[PDB]
Amino acid sequence: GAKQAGDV
Amino acid sequence: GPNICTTRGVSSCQQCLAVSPMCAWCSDEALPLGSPRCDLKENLLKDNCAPESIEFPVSEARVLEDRPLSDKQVTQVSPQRIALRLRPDDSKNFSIQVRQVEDYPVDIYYLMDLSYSMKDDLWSIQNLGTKLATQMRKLTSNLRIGFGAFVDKPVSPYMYISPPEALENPCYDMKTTCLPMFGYKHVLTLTDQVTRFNEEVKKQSVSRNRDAPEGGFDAIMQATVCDEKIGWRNDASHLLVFTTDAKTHIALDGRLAGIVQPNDGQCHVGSDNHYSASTTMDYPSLGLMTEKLSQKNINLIFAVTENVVNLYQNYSELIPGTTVGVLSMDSSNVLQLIVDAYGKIRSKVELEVRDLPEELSLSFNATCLNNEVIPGLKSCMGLKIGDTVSFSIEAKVRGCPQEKEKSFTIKPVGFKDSLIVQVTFDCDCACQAQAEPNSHRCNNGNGTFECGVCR
Amino acid sequence: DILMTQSPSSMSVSLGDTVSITCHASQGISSNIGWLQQKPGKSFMGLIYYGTNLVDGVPSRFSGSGSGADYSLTISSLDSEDFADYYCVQYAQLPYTFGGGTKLEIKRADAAPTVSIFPPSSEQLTSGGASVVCFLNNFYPKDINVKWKIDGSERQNGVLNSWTDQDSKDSTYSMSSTLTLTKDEYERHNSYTCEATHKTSTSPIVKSFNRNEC
Amino acid sequence: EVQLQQSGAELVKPGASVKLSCTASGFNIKDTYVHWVKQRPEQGLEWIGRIDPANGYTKYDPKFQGKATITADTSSNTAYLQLSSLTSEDTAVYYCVRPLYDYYAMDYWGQGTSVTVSSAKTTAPSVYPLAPVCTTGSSVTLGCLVKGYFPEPVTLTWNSGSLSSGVHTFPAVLQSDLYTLSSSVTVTSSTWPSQSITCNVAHPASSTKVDKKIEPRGP
Amino acid sequence: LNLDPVQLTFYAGPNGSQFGFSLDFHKDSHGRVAIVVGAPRTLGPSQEETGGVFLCPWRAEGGQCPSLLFDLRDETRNVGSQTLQTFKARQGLGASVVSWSDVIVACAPWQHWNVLEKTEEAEKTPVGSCFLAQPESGRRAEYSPCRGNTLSRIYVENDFSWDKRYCEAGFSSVVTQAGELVLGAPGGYYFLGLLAQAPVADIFSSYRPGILLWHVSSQSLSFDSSNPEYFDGYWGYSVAVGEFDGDLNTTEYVVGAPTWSWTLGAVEILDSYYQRLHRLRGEQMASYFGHSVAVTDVNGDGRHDLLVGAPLYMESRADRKLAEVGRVYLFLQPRGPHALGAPSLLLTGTQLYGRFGSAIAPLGDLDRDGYNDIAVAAPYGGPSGRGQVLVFLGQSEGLRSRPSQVLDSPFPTGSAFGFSLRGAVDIDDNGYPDLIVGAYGANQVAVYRAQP
Ligand SMILES: *[C@@H]1O[C@H](CO)[C@@H](O[C@@H]2O[C@H](CO)[C@@H](O[C@@H]3O[C@H](CO[C@H]4O[C@H](CO[C@H]5O[C@H](CO)[C@@H](O)[C@H](O)[C@@H]5O)[C@@H](O)[C@H](O[C@H]5O[C@H](CO)[C@@H](O)[C@H](O)[C@@H]5O)[C@@H]4O)[C@@H](O)[C@H](O[C@H]4O[C@H](CO)[C@@H](O)[C@H](O)[C@@H]4O)[C@@H]3O)[C@H](O)[C@H]2NC(C)=O)[C@H](O)[C@H]1NC(C)=O
Ligand SMILES: *[C@@H]1O[C@H](CO)[C@@H](O[C@@H]2O[C@H](CO)[C@@H](O[C@@H]3O[C@H](CO[C@H]4O[C@H](CO)[C@@H](O)[C@H](O)[C@@H]4O)[C@@H](O)[C@H](O[C@H]4O[C@H](CO)[C@@H](O)[C@H](O)[C@@H]4O)[C@@H]3O)[C@H](O)[C@H]2NC(C)=O)[C@H](O)[C@H]1NC(C)=O
Ligand SMILES: *[C@@H]1O[C@H](CO)[C@@H](O)[C@H](O)[C@H]1NC(C)=O
Ligand SMILES: *[C@@H]1O[C@H](CO)[C@@H](O)[C@H](O)[C@H]1NC(C)=O
Ligand SMILES: *[C@@H]1O[C@H](CO)[C@@H](O)[C@H](O)[C@H]1NC(C)=O
Ligand SMILES: [Ca+2]
Ligand SMILES: [Ca+2]
Ligand SMILES: [Ca+2]
Ligand SMILES: [Ca+2]
Ligand SMILES: [Ca+2]
Ligand SMILES: [Ca+2]
Ligand SMILES: [Mg+2]
Repeated sequence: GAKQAGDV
Repeated sequence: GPNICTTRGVSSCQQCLAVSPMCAWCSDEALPLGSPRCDLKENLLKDNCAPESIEFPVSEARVLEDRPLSDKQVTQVSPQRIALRLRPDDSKNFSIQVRQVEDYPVDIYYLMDLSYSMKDDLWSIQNLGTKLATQMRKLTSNLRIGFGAFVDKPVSPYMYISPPEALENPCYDMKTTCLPMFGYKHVLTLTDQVTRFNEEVKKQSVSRNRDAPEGGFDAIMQATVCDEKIGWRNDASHLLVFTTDAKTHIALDGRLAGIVQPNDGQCHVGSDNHYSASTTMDYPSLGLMTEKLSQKNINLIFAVTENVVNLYQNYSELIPGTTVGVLSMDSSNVLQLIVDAYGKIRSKVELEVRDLPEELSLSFNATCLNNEVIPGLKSCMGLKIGDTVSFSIEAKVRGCPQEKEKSFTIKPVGFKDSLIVQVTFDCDCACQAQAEPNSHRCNNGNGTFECGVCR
Repeated sequence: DILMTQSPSSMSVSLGDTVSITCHASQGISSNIGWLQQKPGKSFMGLIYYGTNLVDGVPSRFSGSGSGADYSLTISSLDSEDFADYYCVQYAQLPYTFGGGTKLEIKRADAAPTVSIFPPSSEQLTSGGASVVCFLNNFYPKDINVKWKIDGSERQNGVLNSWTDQDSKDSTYSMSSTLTLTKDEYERHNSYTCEATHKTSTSPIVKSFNRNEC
Repeated sequence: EVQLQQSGAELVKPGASVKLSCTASGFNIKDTYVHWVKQRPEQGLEWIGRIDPANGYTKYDPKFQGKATITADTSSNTAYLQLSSLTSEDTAVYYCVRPLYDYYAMDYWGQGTSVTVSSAKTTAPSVYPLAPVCTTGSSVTLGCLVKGYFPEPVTLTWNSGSLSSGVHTFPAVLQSDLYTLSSSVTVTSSTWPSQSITCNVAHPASSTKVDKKIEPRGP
Repeated sequence: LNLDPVQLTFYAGPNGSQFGFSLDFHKDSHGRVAIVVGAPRTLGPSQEETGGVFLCPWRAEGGQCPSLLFDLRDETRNVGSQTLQTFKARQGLGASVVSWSDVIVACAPWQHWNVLEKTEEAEKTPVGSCFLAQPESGRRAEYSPCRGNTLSRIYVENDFSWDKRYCEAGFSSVVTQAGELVLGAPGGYYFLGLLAQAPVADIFSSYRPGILLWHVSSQSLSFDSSNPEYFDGYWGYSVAVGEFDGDLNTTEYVVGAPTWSWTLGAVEILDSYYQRLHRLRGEQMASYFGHSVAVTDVNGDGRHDLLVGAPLYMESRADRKLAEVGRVYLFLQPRGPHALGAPSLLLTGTQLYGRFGSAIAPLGDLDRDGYNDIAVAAPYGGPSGRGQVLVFLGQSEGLRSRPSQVLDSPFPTGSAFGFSLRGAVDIDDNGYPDLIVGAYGANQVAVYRAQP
């Protein structure tokens, strides 16, 4: 579930 | 038997020269009436004609201006001014040397990913930009450089569309500020003003959108196909440097924003410098980018951060003639690609003649890098900065022109430098200056006495 | 918090009637209102959600209506099973709040109580206590008042009252009242009285005994 | 069939804690909000709070913040309500609730869990026969007083259940921590005292069973 | 081979409406076949783009169709100390349409949604929604499984897990024979993608107007992942159902993920619990392998075969040059519990930028020889790029590499002829299954009838 998959 | 000099009227010294370049006139009054005055120079001297009395012009060339070729004003042709002096129907040759001194013209257009993910990379891309400018300027004085920025298609779901405040400040929910989102901004047209380019690059700051993949390919397409806006020069090497730290959107992604119209491959920038089709037209396909890059003769360089190198290396293989370099705090990697691109540039030296008289005809011999005199050739190919080629030109006049003084130019195509060749047509004999108005010896209404003869 | 004022708190109705329970919110709650039923001794069953939607299984004779701050539940043609308590709940805002409830009760003809007074048992008197019990049985309507007098003076502290629910057979109500006092005081007085006031009479039904008199 | 199965009746002490449970049957507990509601005779229905058992997030009425802790466990398909620092105000029936369709509704209810907060120790009832006083009419009424027991319930019958008609057994009332209850029975005057009428009280909590024959009052 | 190209029938929608973007055959209770057409840019009753659906009755002459009505009014509900909001502007109603029994399911993948709570919000985002219609009774329902009431902050505090705010549910849709609606939601879980399943019956019985957030207890959504291969994969860009585990009691799902694994692309075969049974990987990056998926037994052995489209596939050509033409991959199903191996046949487009494999339609048995057949769209194919649809007859060895027939677009440039297709139904009752082709660019649909 947990992720940093945006514009970051 | 007889020669052309003796057996052609030859009433005067002037007609003697007019016959053929091998003819000589004997002015000696001690010469007997039996011996001819207009003859070969060998025949006269053998017939006791005074060596001082013989009139036999020799054609020549004089180097008037001869500045040396330059090293590293800029002199590229040498000599610059020759004075030719020709007798009737005669010719004369002369040498010319041409060197490629001036630096080759290169255009670099720089695309900046200014999405939020590039916040920590912002310094890296400002550094790369200003290093491209500064270091490639040291490599070539004929650099032009410009830039643009991109984020993504400003439309939901890519764009944050709430609360209303978020449109002007997409960082609103983080209690900070950042610029409004945009598709592609053209910021600075290709210019030779490096100091200004560096200032603008340093003023740039990030924006923000929602999804990791960005709209850089819209920017690549518009940067390729908007000739007048970006300002690519015709005879100039074109380099498009593209920066990012993330994936890129590709054709058919647009359907998630409701956009189904395929990319038309045409320019849609115009007055406000924004890609106006950003929200109504899909991302370009790899094949279309390939087509237009090739058509506009532009070399793509992906300058991407290490986490995506493998991605862009793989896209690179699908767009032939594209290269990838690593964006980082260090700019060495990417600069080498450009230097390597500059290393492969080669030039030609093709001579053209301006203002050649009707009477004068020319013929050339080219000594190029192979050091072989290819005759009847006035162009060499495959030169780098520093290389020197050499030509031997021969000029032949038709008879004796009434104009008596003319000039023409020999100028390499695409060079400011040239060779001015001044031409003088020497048809008279020096003894005609000593005219003696009174006949003295004729005394039958003939008039004058020159070089030992009546009319 | 939103206050839910339900009305009436009870009504006496008959089989086959059509009845309505109203609920007034202290502000607009835009149909975010449910209606609940609790049958005697049983748990809750949802009847309506979002103002008018019947919960699956609920009979068509139940219907909901209203808007803003004022809503209603209507039961058309009552059934024996429909004599229960009903509550509204709003869920416009947390905390969810409930109405006070409406009790549907069976209407019948009026009936006077059968008052019976009982002195303390011998067993109790030996153990040191003394309770005088009074049953007021099978009366209607449910409202009733009991008064105790010892030698004519009204006794108030130490009285304990209990009421039955409406009887299943004759729809009447019954009450029990117990006056407990120390045996010591009990043996100090002669006359003990149990007076029942009910709408079936303008004067009370009095039942008495005099201590030790047979 | 959706059904919410709550845990059994609780007899607890003031100042202690108790933890009620509610287990899903014919559905998964994470499917919807699960709420907890308090009911009392006088004060009525009060909403305590809710949990979203998928993620554990809760909401409470400030009135119960501190006292109430709602939890849930998707492993066992159960939701819990824990009450700390128990008092006489926490004596009530507690329900767990969930919506049918509407996210926010309160449609399906458990059977309820009863919680009685009390310091009282277990106490067997005193049972007393209530015979009438000294004229006689067409019908006669007798009774039975049951005093000072704890906890509920007692089961009172007449002639071991052979005399059910004409009976009124009243609900127990609480006084000084113990329960009192009474019952009346009416018959025709030709029935009693000619035939025997005995009161039968049973208090399972104290393992007691008492019978009391109603005798007529003598001189 | 035998679709009649001379006698076409043209059905037309309004200008700019994209009438023909999606379509399907629809059969009423009586048995009469109509054509459902999706028109995702149709103007609503207040001159604002909402999209629409049209139900076309079969005529040889064609013409205009009646609009199948849906509620296009935005909704607000202040409930539970929150404010729920639906936004139907530019929602693209009819971006996908599908029919099952006497029900039509039309979807608005870009319907936006928001929840407000004091100064915070969920964020106004395209959750998408599907509208369900039962024409012969007039009943209407909705299904919008990605709507939530979680505020922006909580997603951040949980690293954006189970984030359904950008689902675009109904982006693609299919219905099983039993009546389970399956929706593709390629924006699900922060653009990984997800599938939502629910029985049509249950959608209808749990829906009431004005509630906005409700429970469909029989529903089943796929899962979130922290596996980067799945990131931005658009899993559910396309969807399809068939039989792939030799167990007729269970249904299998075919899902397209055209940008799966850094634009490598993929299609997965799954069970109804969303357990992966097989994965087919793309051949070339950015080829959009998985844009289209079709299921049909083409070699007459009674085992469903799989067809996948990669419409931006670039073919190798002389002097190391690449040419975007598109490709379709045929996978024949073997016997037993054995996996689908390599492609049994690759079909490659021939027109540059043609997008061959943009749509793949099972045609049933067009020529009635015993083997099922397919059509494959090249929306910008043909020598002038107007569009082209190619028929491939089935055989014992699979499909023929050569098409049996080619249909050239009768519409002008830009029509996107073939962007949508549907077959396997006999519309005129002649005993042969016919072909409906949509040209959304030209706001029209063209019916081709199969003849002896
Ligand atoms: C561009 O480069 C070319 C190539 O270097 C150069 O060509 C010379 O051009 C000049 C005039 O412009 C020529 O001059 C003429 O020469 C005539 C006789 O030449 C013969 O003899 C040469 C020497 O022979 C011996 O030595 C050589 C090796 O050194 C050896 O091969 C022989 O076997 C022998 O041992 C010989 O090189 C030359 O050969 C060339 O010509 C023949 C014939 O076409 C050709 O077939 C060969 O392949 C070869 O290219 C030849 O055999 C001479 O008769 C003539 O004189 C007449 O005219 C002048 C006026 O113009 C009068 O003054 C005179 O009275 C006669 O009427 C003239 O002198 C010279 O021969 C060329 N050399 C060569 C090698 O081609 C150009 O000048 C260059 N152009 C510029 C603009 O720079
Ligand atoms: C950019 O493009 C490159 C090149 O295409 C991609 O790297 C390749 O990725 C593929 C997966 O798609 C890898 O394939 C796997 O190879 C494994 C063994 O390979 C050995 O031999 C190669 C020779 O080139 C060595 O380089 C490598 O180190 C190994 O020693 C197999 O074990 C794998 O099989 C498993 O997965 C597949 C699914 O495809 C199953 O079918 C199998 O049954 C099994 O489970 C697989 O075949 C390959 O190794 C990579 N090639 C190279 C040259 O590195 C990048 O991924 C791509 N990157 C981006 C961002 O697009
Ligand atoms: C050109 O030709 C002449 C013939 O007079 C020869 O002597 C000389 O070597 C040549 N000079 C040049 C500069 O090419
Ligand atoms: C569609 O638009 C065109 C011009 O853009 C116009 O000629 C035509 O009338 C329109 N179609 C209809 C059905 O009105
Ligand atoms: C198939 O299996 C399920 C259990 O997994 C069973 O409940 C169902 O009835 C079966 N269906 C048929 C048609 O046999
Ligand atoms: Ca970064
Ligand atoms: Ca983006
Ligand atoms: Ca199966
Ligand atoms: Ca097969
Ligand atoms: Ca066939
Ligand atoms: Ca047919
Ligand atoms: Mg970014």
